Amino acid sequence: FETRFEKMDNLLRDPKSEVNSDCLLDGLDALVYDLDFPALRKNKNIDNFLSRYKDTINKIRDLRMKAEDYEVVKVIGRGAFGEVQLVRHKSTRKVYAMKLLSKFEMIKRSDSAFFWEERDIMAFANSPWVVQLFYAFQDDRYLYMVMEYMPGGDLVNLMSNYDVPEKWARFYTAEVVLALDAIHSMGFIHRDVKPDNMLLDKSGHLKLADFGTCMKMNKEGMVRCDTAVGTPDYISPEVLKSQGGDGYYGRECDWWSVGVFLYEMLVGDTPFYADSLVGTYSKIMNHKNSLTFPDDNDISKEAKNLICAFLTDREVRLGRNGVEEIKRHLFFKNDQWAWETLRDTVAPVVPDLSSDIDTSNFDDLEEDKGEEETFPIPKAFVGNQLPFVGFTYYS
Amino acid sequence: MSFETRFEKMDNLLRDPKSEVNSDCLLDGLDALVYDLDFPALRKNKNIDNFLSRYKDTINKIRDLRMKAEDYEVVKVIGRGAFGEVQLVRHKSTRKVYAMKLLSKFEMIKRSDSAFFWEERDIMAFANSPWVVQLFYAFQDDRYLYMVMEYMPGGDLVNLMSNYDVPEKWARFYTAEVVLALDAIHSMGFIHRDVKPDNMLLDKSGHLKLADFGTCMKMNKEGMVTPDYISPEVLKYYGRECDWWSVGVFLYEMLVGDTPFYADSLVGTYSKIMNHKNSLTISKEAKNLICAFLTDLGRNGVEEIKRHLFFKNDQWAWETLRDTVAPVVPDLSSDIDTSNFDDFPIPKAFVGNQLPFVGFTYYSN
Ligand SMILES: CN(C)[C@H]1CCc2nc(NC(=O)c3cccc([C@H]4CCCN4C(=O)Nc4cccc(C#N)c4)c3)sc2C1
Ligand SMILES: CN(C)[C@H]1CCc2nc(NC(=O)c3cccc([C@H]4CCCN4C(=O)Nc4cccc(C#N)c4)c3)sc2C1
Repeated sequence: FETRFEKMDNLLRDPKSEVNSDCLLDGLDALVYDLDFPALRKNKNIDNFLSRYKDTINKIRDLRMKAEDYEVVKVIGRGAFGEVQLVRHKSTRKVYAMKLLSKFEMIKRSDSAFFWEERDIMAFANSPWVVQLFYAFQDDRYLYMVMEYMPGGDLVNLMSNYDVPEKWARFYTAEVVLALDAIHSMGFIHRDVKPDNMLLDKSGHLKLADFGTCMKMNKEGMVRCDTAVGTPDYISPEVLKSQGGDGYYGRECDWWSVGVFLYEMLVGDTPFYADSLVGTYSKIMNHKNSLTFPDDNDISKEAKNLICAFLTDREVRLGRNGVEEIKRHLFFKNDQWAWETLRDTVAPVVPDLSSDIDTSNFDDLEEDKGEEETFPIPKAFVGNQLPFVGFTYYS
Repeated sequence: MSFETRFEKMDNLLRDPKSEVNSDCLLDGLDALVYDLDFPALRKNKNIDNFLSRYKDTINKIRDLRMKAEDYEVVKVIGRGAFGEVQLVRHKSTRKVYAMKLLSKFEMIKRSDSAFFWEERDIMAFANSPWVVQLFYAFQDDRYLYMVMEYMPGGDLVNLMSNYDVPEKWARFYTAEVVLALDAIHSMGFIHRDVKPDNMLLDKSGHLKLADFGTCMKMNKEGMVTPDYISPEVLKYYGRECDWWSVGVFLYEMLVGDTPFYADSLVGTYSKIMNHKNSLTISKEAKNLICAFLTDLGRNGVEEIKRHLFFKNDQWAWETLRDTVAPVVPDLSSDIDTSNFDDFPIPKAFVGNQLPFVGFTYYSN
């Protein structure tokens, strides 16, 4: 009684806990979803449980956060397992960006663990470099992530809408460096650094948005991965080389992607662009001969040096000896801003916003996903809702 | 509905001890899920393996933290029922003395009885009456259901009737205490259906308290719902009047020594109850009350029972009856005195044997 009890109360209250109040309700909720089928109901035990808990769980479902509580303005983005839509909470009238993740497409493949790091990072980062997660909830079909809306859009949109000069390229590269260092200080390697993940707020300042590929570093700041992760153009040779045996890499791989970002910002095209996706693979592996710069150059000596310093073999890459090695590069030596007060200074592009639901910085995309597949009626207990138990979070 | 009213209502649902979805009941679900899924055949499923790898360790941590059978030192077995036993226990940490009731989950699953304990749990835990044996803690493991209740050192009325030739002065007291005790159960919206001296327990003071509530049933619309105390209407819909029949059966056995329908053959008893007009064979008002309950009294209310000439006495009053001196006050030497007490298969697929027990865990305060 005195020896142990105090610890149990903390485990139920703690937001970082795996067995807190909201996570335990997820278990009861998942159990009802996975058992309520005629074939399964034949079992006296399964029928005994559902007859006692179906009515109260339906009462729970109505009380706790649901997709119905949010009014969808428009679809602003789309990923592999879902879509990002601009939403307004019906009661509070607060504007958010809601990320949906298809439980079907997640179960169909095997990806049912990637969201845990993303959820943890966004919800407990408390950094102006990470897109904040206010609420996380779920139903039988999706995983919902209620995050802060970034009205300035992504860097892909900025690079297509503007001929980015070196003064702007210096700002956005430095912001990415400080943003990645915040992720590194949290003990993570991003593994998917690209302009699609770099989002801008109402002020026009950078924030990292997707953390699905994030992996916790060991005591040596290293990681072991048998399967390569990222995007064909921004992938580093060491991560691209991943296979069962030699898949050993640290935080240096994220700095490669920074150089890939800087090249695309100043040139207009990705450094290892090929018309065939296999052609890109060979170009990255042969960076010693593939990395060229167009004959016409308005871009500085120090810009090409930082690009080439990042775009080298893992061992000779810049940033191997910490972030201070990057911060001290001649390319970042300017007069307009300082490393410690960079986010406090005026951004190059400040979004001209008319309303709280302004989507000018987001390109229109096909709203209809057709007809999404739903799990077939099981003949026995499969428990498709089990890998999602504990996802619900509140702030 | 809505915000923050829906959040407020949710917070109450998690804190409320009477709630089916409170903190302690939700942990039972997660705990049952681990017990029912952790098997090699079931672990083959990627989803079942994903859940177990993520929650097995923390659930083991919770099992150690939460109340368990190991926390109690068993003094001796004081009783035994169909699906378990009642044992006198001492909590290892607090050193507090209780009476612990065990209920075999295997025996409960083997038959079909997996709902009878819910009424008993609800009554004992939320009665807050000096007529009901209080339930302090309710917990469970993969094998049993545990009920940590208050110890009744005076024993049962069966032991009293065998150890004493109960006079009318004593019979008047114990019958009246049963009446007030049953009225408390009725006011809670429950029908006992098995009122017998085996269920009537006495405290350190020597005052009555109802104990076994396995046979209880919650009232429907307004007030509608093993041997020998059974009424003809139950034996073959009825109200609270069936419990009053058993009161008369108790009073007859207290004064005569034998039950009014006692038969050498158990089938003979069944026929005797149905023919109570001819089967029913030392005071005038005592016999008048036995015949009053043994009909087809208590039809309207409890006041008609209270106003009977048999209850008219000089020694006690209905409102202060439990405050007066009891006829038999137990002579107790220690806090663990027992003088008044006479001495599963590995599934090939998801069966979920722990599911009918989810929500049983309770902690008062
Ligand atoms: C292979 N395995 C191991 C896994 C590796 C990690 C991973 N991540 C996935 N992720 C997705 O399925 C997904 C769904 C919707 C949107 C987005 C992004 C990509 C397009 C925009 N976006 C995004 O998150 N935007 C966002 C985020 C935050 C705020 C705002 C705003 N305003 C916008 C991603 S699927 C998957 C498989
Ligand atoms: C057929 N169906 C529908 C169900 C009808 C209701 C029912 N009840 C059962 N009940 C049991 O299995 C059981 C287990 C242990 C003890 C006791 C009692 C019977 C002997 C004493 N006792 C008891 O509860 N004593 C008690 C209680 C409280 C405090 C103290 C003390 N001190 C002592 C009963 S099995 C069952 C089947």
